[PDB]
Formats: sequence, structure tokens, C-alpha cells
Amino acid sequence: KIVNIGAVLSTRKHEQMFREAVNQANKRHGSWKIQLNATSVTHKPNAIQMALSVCEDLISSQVYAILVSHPPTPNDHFTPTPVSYTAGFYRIPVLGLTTRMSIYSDKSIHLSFLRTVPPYSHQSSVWFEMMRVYNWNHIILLVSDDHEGRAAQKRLETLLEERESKAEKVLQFDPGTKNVTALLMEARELEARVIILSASEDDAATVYRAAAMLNMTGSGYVWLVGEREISGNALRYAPDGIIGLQLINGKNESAHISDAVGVVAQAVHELLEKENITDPPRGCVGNTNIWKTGPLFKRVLMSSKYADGVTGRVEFNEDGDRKFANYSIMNLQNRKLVQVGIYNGTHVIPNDRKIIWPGGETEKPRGYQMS
Amino acid sequence: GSPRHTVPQCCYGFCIDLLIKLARTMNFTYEVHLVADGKFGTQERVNNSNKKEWNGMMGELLSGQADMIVAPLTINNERAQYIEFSKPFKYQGLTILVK
Amino acid sequence: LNIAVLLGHSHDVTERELRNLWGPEQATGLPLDVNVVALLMNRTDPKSLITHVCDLMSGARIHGLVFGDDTDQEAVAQMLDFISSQTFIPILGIAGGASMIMADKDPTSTFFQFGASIQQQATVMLKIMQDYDWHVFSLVTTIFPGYRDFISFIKTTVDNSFVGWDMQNVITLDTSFEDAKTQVQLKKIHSSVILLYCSKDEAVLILSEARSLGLTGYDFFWIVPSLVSGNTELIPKEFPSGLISVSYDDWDYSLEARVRDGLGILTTAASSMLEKFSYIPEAKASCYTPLHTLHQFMVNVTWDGKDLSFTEEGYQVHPRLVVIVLNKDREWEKVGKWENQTLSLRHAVWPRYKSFSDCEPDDNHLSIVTLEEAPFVIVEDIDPLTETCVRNTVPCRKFVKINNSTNEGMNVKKCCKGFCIDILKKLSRTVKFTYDLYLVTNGKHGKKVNNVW
Amino acid sequence: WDMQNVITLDTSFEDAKTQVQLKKIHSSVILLYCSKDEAVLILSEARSLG
Amino acid sequence: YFRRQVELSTMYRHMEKHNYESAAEAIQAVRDNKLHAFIWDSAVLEFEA
Ligand SMILES: *[C@@H]1O[C@H](CO)[C@@H](O[C@@H]2O[C@H](CO)[C@@H](O)[C@H](O)[C@H]2NC(C)=O)[C@H](O)[C@H]1NC(C)=O
Ligand SMILES: *[C@@H]1O[C@H](CO)[C@@H](O)[C@H](O)[C@H]1NC(C)=O
Ligand SMILES: *[C@@H]1O[C@H](CO)[C@@H](O)[C@H](O)[C@H]1NC(C)=O
Ligand SMILES: *[C@@H]1O[C@H](CO)[C@@H](O)[C@H](O)[C@H]1NC(C)=O
Ligand SMILES: *[C@@H]1O[C@H](CO)[C@@H](O)[C@H](O)[C@H]1NC(C)=O
Ligand SMILES: *[C@@H]1O[C@H](CO)[C@@H](O)[C@H](O)[C@H]1NC(C)=O
Ligand SMILES: *[C@@H]1O[C@H](CO)[C@@H](O)[C@H](O)[C@H]1NC(C)=O
Ligand SMILES: *[C@@H]1O[C@H](CO)[C@@H](O)[C@H](O)[C@H]1NC(C)=O
Ligand SMILES: *[C@@H]1O[C@H](CO)[C@@H](O)[C@H](O)[C@H]1NC(C)=O
Ligand SMILES: *[C@@H]1O[C@H](CO)[C@@H](O)[C@H](O)[C@H]1NC(C)=O
Ligand SMILES: *[C@@H]1O[C@H](CO)[C@@H](O)[C@H](O)[C@H]1NC(C)=O
Ligand SMILES: *[C@@H]1O[C@H](CO)[C@@H](O)[C@H](O)[C@H]1NC(C)=O
Ligand SMILES: *[C@@H]1O[C@H](CO)[C@@H](O)[C@H](O)[C@H]1NC(C)=O
Ligand SMILES: *[C@@H]1O[C@H](CO)[C@@H](O)[C@H](O)[C@H]1NC(C)=O
Ligand SMILES: *[C@@H]1O[C@H](CO)[C@@H](O)[C@H](O)[C@H]1NC(C)=O
Repeated sequence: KIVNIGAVLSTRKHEQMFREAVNQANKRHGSWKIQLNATSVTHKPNAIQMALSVCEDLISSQVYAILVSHPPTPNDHFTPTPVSYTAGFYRIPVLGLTTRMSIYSDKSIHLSFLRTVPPYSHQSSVWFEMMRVYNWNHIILLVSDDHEGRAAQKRLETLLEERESKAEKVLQFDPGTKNVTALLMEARELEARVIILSASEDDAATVYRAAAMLNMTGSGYVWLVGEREISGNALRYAPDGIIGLQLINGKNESAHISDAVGVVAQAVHELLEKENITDPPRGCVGNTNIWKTGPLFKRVLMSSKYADGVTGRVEFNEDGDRKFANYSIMNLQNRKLVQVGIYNGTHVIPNDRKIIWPGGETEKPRGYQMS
Repeated sequence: GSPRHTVPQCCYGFCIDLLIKLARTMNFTYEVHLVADGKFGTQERVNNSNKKEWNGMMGELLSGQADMIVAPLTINNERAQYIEFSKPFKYQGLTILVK
Repeated sequence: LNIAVLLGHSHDVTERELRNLWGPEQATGLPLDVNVVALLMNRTDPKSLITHVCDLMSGARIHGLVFGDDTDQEAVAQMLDFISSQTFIPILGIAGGASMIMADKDPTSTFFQFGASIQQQATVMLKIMQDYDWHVFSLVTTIFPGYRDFISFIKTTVDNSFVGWDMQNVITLDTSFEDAKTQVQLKKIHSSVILLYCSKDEAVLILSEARSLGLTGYDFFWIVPSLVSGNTELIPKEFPSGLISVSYDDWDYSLEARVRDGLGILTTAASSMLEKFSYIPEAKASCYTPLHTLHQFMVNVTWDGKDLSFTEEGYQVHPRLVVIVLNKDREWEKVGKWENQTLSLRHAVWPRYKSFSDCEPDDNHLSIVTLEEAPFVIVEDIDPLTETCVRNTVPCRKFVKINNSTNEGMNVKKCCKGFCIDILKKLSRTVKFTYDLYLVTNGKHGKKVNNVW
Repeated sequence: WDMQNVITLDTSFEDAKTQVQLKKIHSSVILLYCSKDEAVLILSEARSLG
Repeated sequence: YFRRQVELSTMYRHMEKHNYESAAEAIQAVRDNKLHAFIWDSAVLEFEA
């Protein structure tokens, strides 16, 4: 008659909204006598002591689903890794809520992890669509971050399988280096001029300074980046007219937490239809036996489709990701980010704004200077 | 024999005149270099990683160092799987040279 | 330095022989300080994996950690990789679930395993398929993760080999259940050799479908990776007697013989790092960021003559794989052993195991003997640049004796050509039979030598 | 007439040996002879066999 | 072209002991009878003959 739900959450003031959403979870779901029990833990500057505080609390508390979200960490790693590792030791679904690192897509590494925010690799899912819109058939892919950029390049090559075309030239290098103009000078001789970049901020400022000192930001040099390259000091050093993306309800954390609580609530009320309700035992004290219906409960969590909440139409794919997200296309109109189009699940819908390109006129630059 | 000896040189003959005819008809300039060995190009495994390689003119082509090979290029099935050809301009076979 | 070897196993092997594994070992001491601490444990919870690790790091700043296991839990290697990333301590995995392969490491992680990647095992399986000229095959993979990288590695391996791999398109499955369109995709298989990538729970359903769709025939082969064939005890009855898998869990190379090499790897790396940097002890103070590490240093190592080098991704250069089969006694035979870099096999005479289940009777395999003659049966070595009998030649075997003091010899696989070879190929086209060809080692054509032909 | 083997069908429900006999077929034209109650199951199996 | 054809591989196993790098050195080798035959493209041979 009780269901334990763990919370590994950033601030104390969002814990009140978390408990309110827990209270509203049993509100309209009938007179059934199930209970929802809450436990909230916060930031620690040391990473081992995070999992040390999480394990003997939540495993002995016998939680079924753990909601983990920590944006305001001054450490640039942004890793909720040890909580997910500890709960995946006994196959307990950690639902990531704010981090977007593409290392969590591999379920061979994170054995029982799910997430409700899309990672950066699915930004490539927009970019090929951009190639469908403005007649772009020859792109130049540049990847700085070798950690997740291999997966992004793999996703772009998967999206280029049906067209059976490739990029003109793909380039990768060390995250953190400075002398990066030798890549761009060999990228200067390329006939196409549509340039797509995937990087982090410490490399984004370097490649922006390199493109500024080589004067490779003028006419024809069409840029296309993601969310990492438009934040920090990279937005300050950004070349004018750059086209990036913005997450709708990506940084509004509390509404996404409430939507995740509604997701977990409908998943629990769907799982209570089935019998064989096993419990993950007190594995911290001696119990090496893992929970038996881990993949069963996870496969219940996979195909869950929704229509209510701030997210609303939230659905999980074969990788357990945010199906059909909404990205606002942002343009750098005189160092000011202006929304110049939206994107729902299947197609780019322009608004009535002016798309100021990084070169000259508002007409699209067909940047194919055939030699 | 020669580790590094590259001087400006005078190239002429048949295919050079063909290239001059193409640059006369189609509006483009050019910059002729030569290949860094004496091989046309074959399909040879490198030492490790279980990977094939093309050397020679296809080697400098597929590395991006060239864009158009104007040479006595023998048309076969193996090269046409990886690069596109045009229609031929001179037809030959194979024979023996004796004394 | 201080090095701890902790072993978590229910199969109770004692700890004092590890102390015996230190006295005569490292007799020529190149470091100025070698110290070992052996510990045993019967619990494998992460609470111990935090607490005892912090105790050993507070225990005189232990720089070397060696962990072994006997269970099937791969999340232990996921925990220890994070612990090695946080504590700056090189940690080695030995066996059990701790040696199970994880995909992507961290640059701040110094964790290493004794095991082979899915790409190296795919290379071994394709070498097996090349050595038997099994060029026509298919690929049946489920949605168990790592499958996209596996299919991509196969498709990159096909386009870079002198074999000419006939690749039927990759049949993938939606769920583990017997769906309609998945059954339609499985019925499209008309080839023989199938690379089956799945998990141990999925294999029972897939091979039950295979028996339900006739895919367990006497000509149909089945080659699977290591993760689906785990414990040697738990082998379900839904496996065909004739399944070939590859796994490095050798019964000869025990745990002590592997940790005897791992401690030598650690001491060799520390002693060679002492030749370049002075302050080898660099540890973390307490649980509650140096530069000179052994992560970027032990690219090659040669302990006891054996090559035990590592890769940039964090694997073994020379992993000791074993090619096992599933014989008619429902057991796993140590059939193939891995060579220097190449692969050797014991059964060059490939056994039938013609009935996978109890009742599969057929009569279409033929044993054919012949003899070397100059216009008819020209027998030559295989082409060493390609390792392939080219398509006018056919595979054959010859029992070439190594020495004549004993009767030992090797069934060397060679290439036949000439006139009768084309006759046998056209007969196999017309009559449509499966034939096995081998040279005779008794002698010439024939003579009744004292009522013995 | 280039003729393939005489594929017979004992039962369409056994789904093991008769399916192998159908897998032997790769020719274009097939003459079929059975009853009306069996042809639905035979062509339903041959549809999923391509 | 002689590697693909399965009935011309034997000459291949001869020519792997004798193949050269440039045409003119082979012309000079067969010119002073250091070689004895030379299989080549017909246009270059009909020019140099
Ligand atoms: C996204 O918004 C559009 C706005 O109309 C929806 O409509 C579809 O738009 C696509 C654009 O390629 C058309 O191909 C479809 O025919 C449109 N459908 C209809 C019936 O109008 C679209 O449904 C919205 N949602 C999705 C699926 O992303
Ligand atoms: C359930 O909720 C309370 C709220 O403070 C929490 O402290 C505790 O973990 C749980 N207590 C029970 C009744 O188990
Ligand atoms: C990068 O390297 C080139 C090498 O010539 C040098 O000219 C250039 O100044 C370097 N740029 C930076 C930013 O280091
Ligand atoms: C700026 O652009 C002009 C365009 O001609 C170029 O000449 C110049 O070299 C660029 N500046 C630098 C320092 O690269
Ligand atoms: C986040 O969404 C909730 C629900 O609509 C709303 O109450 C809150 O103001 C939003 N926060 C912002 C300003 O992003
Ligand atoms: C629970 O699991 C057992 C396993 O044998 C199964 O027999 C039983 O039907 C299951 N009960 C239900 C209805 O979930
Ligand atoms: C994305 O937009 C569509 C259309 O308004 C909506 O149905 C869906 O719920 C939105 N998803 C998010 C991010 O809330
Ligand atoms: C060109 O050829 C020879 C041999 O490779 C080399 O030593 C030298 O640099 C050059 N000599 C001539 C003949 O120009
Ligand atoms: C040919 O090329 C030149 C230089 O790019 C260009 O200015 C001119 O318009 C072209 N003229 C012809 C004859 O096509
Ligand atoms: C392998 O590398 C060595 C050293 O460069 C070279 O001598 C040898 O020819 C290479 N083998 C090939 C061509 O794979
Ligand atoms: C290992 O098992 C023994 C015997 O049951 C027990 O005394 C001990 O508590 C277990 N391990 C430890 C050190 O806790
Ligand atoms: C091992 O690596 C070193 C470089 O650190 C190399 O010089 C040496 O040749 C290698 N070992 C041997 C003996 O081959
Ligand atoms: C085979 O082992 C030898 C040492 O006996 C060494 O050359 C190399 O590691 C291996 N590779 C070769 C040459 O096959
Ligand atoms: C066979 O016997 C001969 C006797 O001289 C010996 O030289 C040879 O090594 C033996 N082994 C083989 C090749 O069978
Ligand atoms: C056995 O055979 C091998 C290879 O022919 C040879 O090297 C060796 O000397 C032989 N030994 C004897 C004593 O026959």
C-alpha cells in the first residue's frame, strides 16, 4: 500500500513543488490505497559522498524510481553519474531531468537509466531537416568534443544513409587545444560553404576566435550550432547572424519535474494492473541479489504515451528519449537572440520574421562555390 | 633514391592538350601537379586495422588533394565502383613488346 | 608501492597462496618498494566497494587495486570505473562480472579490464568464417544495446577485406516476442551461417523460433558472441548441439596465474615510470589532481615474455580467446585457441553434429578421397596475401606429418585445381550435394598389399 | 521443361519440414494442387516466405 | 586485371618476381635483352615501336 520514490534534487524550494506534485499524483487516480513516499537529497561538492549519501538512504528505503536533476553545479562536468550507477547496480530506473550528456544514451553503460530531456545528438535530427528545407546537399561537419561528437557524427551519418550522400569533409581534434586554425585553413579550400559545428564552450570561444582572425565569418560562411555553443562566453564571441537552437521548457526545471512526476504516477498506476509486484531489497546490507523485474518495469516505462502536462505529448523512443521535442530556432540579430522559426515533431515551421544570414542579404546563400 | 626533390617542370603532350581543350571549352583554370610515386593505384591492405587502401592517383584523389585525373587511365570494374568515369577518348588493348 | 588485491568470490579459494605469489615473484626488484595486501570478501555490494576502498586508500595510501569476481554482474565494472576516475588509482579487473566489457571510459579514469571488445570478438568470428569459406551469411540482431555499433563494425569490416562477404540484409527484431513482421523477416532467411547477437534471455525465444521456422537445419550454422553464452552450468535445452561461440574464460588460465601477471604489469609500469619521473607515490588524501599517471604510460608491457599490451580505448592488444562449440553431450569443448595474432584451430576436419536436436536424419554429406596428379588434382598452398582459395580452386585438407619419430601431423588446408576439380564442381552444381574433399596419406592409387588395399 | 523437385506437403501445421521444402523453391512459376481448406493456409505461409 | 582472372593467376605468380616501376626502365631492360617479353598497353607500345 506504499510506493517509495526517491528524489535527488538541487534546491530546497523546488522540493515543495515536488511534494505538491506527489500529493496531486494520488489526487485524481481513484480511491485506491497506494501511498507515495518522498525523500530529497541535495548537492555535495564531493562526488563519492554523493553516492554514499544516496545509497544507504534510498536502497534501504526501497525506492522504485529516482528523479535526479542538478543544474547549478559550478563543476563543468555536470555528471549525475554515481546515483544512476548505484541504482543501476540493482536495476532501479533513474530518470534524469536536467543534464543532457550523450553518454547516457548507451544502455550498455547506464543499465537502467531513462531521461525526459533530449541530448544534443538529436539536434542533428533537426539539422538534416534543415538540409531538406534550404536545398543544402553538401555540408561541412566540424566536431570539437570527441566524447559525444562521435555519437553525433554517427547520428548524422545515420540520417545521411537514406539520401546516400555524405559531408564534403569531417574533422575532429582535441577538446581543449588552441592552435586550431590549421583545420580551418584546410576547410577553406572546400567548395561548399555550409558549415555545421558541434563543440563545448571552452572550444567554442577558441574556434570563434579562429574564424574571426581568419575572416571566415563573412559572406557564404553559414554557421549552424547547438545549445552549448550559444552559452557562456561563446555567445559573447559569437559571429553575427549565427543559427542555433533553444530548448522549449528545457531550463524551466520545476514544470518538467511536475510532468515527470505525472509520468511516474501514470506508469505506477499502469504497472499495478500486473501481478508479481517484487521489491528491490535492502541491497546495501549484504543483499547482492538484484531486483528480478527490472527490465519488465523498464519496458513498462518505455512505451508509456502521455497527453497531459506542461510537456504534454511526451513519449519515449527505443532509447528512452524525448520523442518529438520543440526547438526554437534562434538567430543572432545584432548580438541579440531572436526567434526566427519553430520546429515541432516532423518539420520546420517558419514564423514571419527575417532570417538575417551571417553573410549579406536575407535570401538564402547557396554556398556552393564550385571551383 | 629521392627523398624530396620537387622543382617546377614543363609538362606537355597529348593529355595536356586535352586538358587545354577542356579549359578552352569549359570556363575554368587549373594547377597541374603530379603524383608522389610511380604508381597508377591499386587495392592494397595496410599493415593493421584490416583496412584497404588506394595509392597513387586514386590515393591523391580520395585524400582530397586532387579533383580530376587526366592520365592514361585504364577503365576496369574496381576503379569504377569508387570513382565515376567519363566516356573514353582513346581505345586500346594489351599486347607484347619484343625485339 | 602499496598494492591491494581484493577478491570477491563465493567459491572459497584462500588468500595465503597470494602471499605465496609474492616471495619468489619479482626476484629482480626494479622498484625500491614493493608491498602487497591480499583481501577476500563474500559480499559484492557497492557499500563495501566504497567503504573498503576508502579504508585501503587510508591504509598507507595503496596505489594499486586488483579486483576479481565470480558472479555475472557487469555493474561492478561500472562502479569501479567511476571509483578509479574519482580516486586517481589504477584499478584492474580479473574475472566474473567484473571483467565484463563496458563501452566508453573517461580520460580521468584509470580503470582497466582483462577482456576483449565486441569488435575484437567480431574480428575473431569473421576470421572463423573466413577459414571455412562461409561467405554467404546473414545477421540477426535484437535491440539489446551495442547492436548498432556491432552492425556498423560488421559493415565496415566487409568493405575492407579480400573475402567478398555475401551479406544478406540485416534482419532486426522489434521485441523479444514472436511478432508478425519479425517472423516475416526471419522467414526470409535462405542462407546457412547466421551471426546471432542477442542476450541469454533472448536466445531461448530466438532459437525456439528457429526450430519453429526450420532454421536449425544440418547445413544451417550459428555463431554467437560471448555475452549470450555465460555460465557453463546453466545451458538451456533450447540450444542446438552445434552452436559455436567464442569466450576467453579458459579453464587452464586460473585466477592466480592472471593476477600474477597483473601485479607484474603494475610493478613494471611503476618501475618504468620511476625511470622518467621520481615521485611515483601520488595518492588522494581522504574520501571525505596530479599529472604523472600510469594511464598514458603502459601502452606496451612484456611480463614473463608474454605480451600484455593495452590500447588507447582501454582493451587488451592480445586477449586469450577460446573458440568453443556445443557438442552432442551438451557441453562446451575447448576447440580453437588463439595464436600470436592469427588464429589456429584443432578440428580442421570439421565435425558434422548433423542432428542439432534429437532427430534430424539426412544423407547429403559425402566423404571424397583423391590423389595428387599433374593434370587432374593440382594441390597448392593457400594464397598468403588473401588467405583464400580463389574460385577455380577448392578447399581441401592434407594430413601432413610434422615428424616421423611420432605419428603426429596437421590437417593443413590447401587449394585444389586441375581437371577433376571442375568435374566435381559441376557435379555439385547438377546433383546438388555437399561434399568434403581430402587427399590420401596412405600412398598411391591402389594395390592389394597382402589382402590390404 | 526445366522441372524442380516434387514438393509434397504432409501437414501445413507442422511448420518445420514443409517450410524447408518451400525454402527449396526459387523458381518462378508454381503449379499448386490441394484442397480449398488448405490453400488459404498454404498461401498464407507462402506470403510470409515471400 | 591478371589478379581477378582465375585462369591467369599462374603468370601472376611469375610476375610477382619481376614487376617494375616505370615503363622506360622496362623498355631499356628488354632493349638490352635483360628481360625477354613485356606485356603492356597497346598504345604506348605502338608509339615506342
Ligand atoms: C507540426 O505542425 C504542422 C502544422 O501544420 C502539422 O501539420 C503537418 O505538417 C506537415 C509538414 O511537412 C505536413 O506534411 C502534414 O501533412 C501536416 N498535417 C496536416 C494533416 O496538416 C503537424 O501535424 C505537426 N505535428 C507534427 C507531427 O510534428
Ligand atoms: C515518507 O515521508 C517522509 C516525509 O518527511 C519522509 O521523511 C520519509 O522518508 C518517509 N517516511 C516513512 C513513513 O517511511
Ligand atoms: C596555429 O598554427 C599556425 C601554424 O603556422 C600559426 O601560424 C597560427 O598563428 C596558430 N594560431 C594559434 C591561435 O595558435
Ligand atoms: C580578412 O579578410 C581579408 C579578405 O581579403 C583577408 O585579405 C585578410 O587576410 C583577413 N584577415 C586576416 C588577418 O586573416
Ligand atoms: C515554468 O512553467 C510553469 C508552469 O507553466 C510556470 O508556472 C512557471 O512560471 C514557468 N517558469 C518560467 C518563467 O520559465
Ligand atoms: C508470476 O510469475 C510466475 C512465474 O512462473 C507466473 O507463473 C505467474 O503466472 C505470474 N503471476 C502473474 C499473474 O503475474
Ligand atoms: C511541443 O509542441 C506541441 C504543439 O504545441 C505540443 O503538443 C507538445 O506538448 C510540445 N512539447 C513540449 C516541449 O511541451
Ligand atoms: C634525381 O634522381 C636521383 C635518384 O633519385 C637523386 O639522387 C637526385 O636528387 C636527382 N638527380 C638528378 C639526376 O637530377
Ligand atoms: C569565364 O570566367 C571568367 C572568370 O571567372 C568570368 O568572369 C566570365 O564571366 C566567364 N566568361 C565566359 C566566356 O563564360
Ligand atoms: C608496414 O610498415 C613498414 C614500415 O613503414 C613497411 O616497411 C611495410 O612495407 C608496411 N607493410 C604494408 C605495406 O602493409
Ligand atoms: C563471510 O561469511 C562468513 C561465514 O558465513 C561470515 O562470518 C562473514 O560475516 C562473511 N563476510 C564478512 C567479512 O562479513
Ligand atoms: C615499448 O614502448 C617503447 C616506447 O615507450 C618503445 O621504445 C619500445 O620499443 C617498446 N618495447 C619494445 C622492447 O619493443
Ligand atoms: C609474433 O610474436 C613475435 C615474437 O615471438 C613478435 O614479432 C610479434 O609480437 C608477433 N607478430 C608476428 C611477427 O607475427
Ligand atoms: C620424416 O622422416 C624423415 C627422415 O629423414 C625426416 O627427415 C622428416 O623430418 C620426417 N618428418 C616429416 C616431414 O614427415
Ligand atoms: C621435425 O620437423 C620439423 C619441421 O620439418 C624440423 O624442424 C625438426 O628438425 C624435425 N625434428 C626431427 C628430429 O625430426
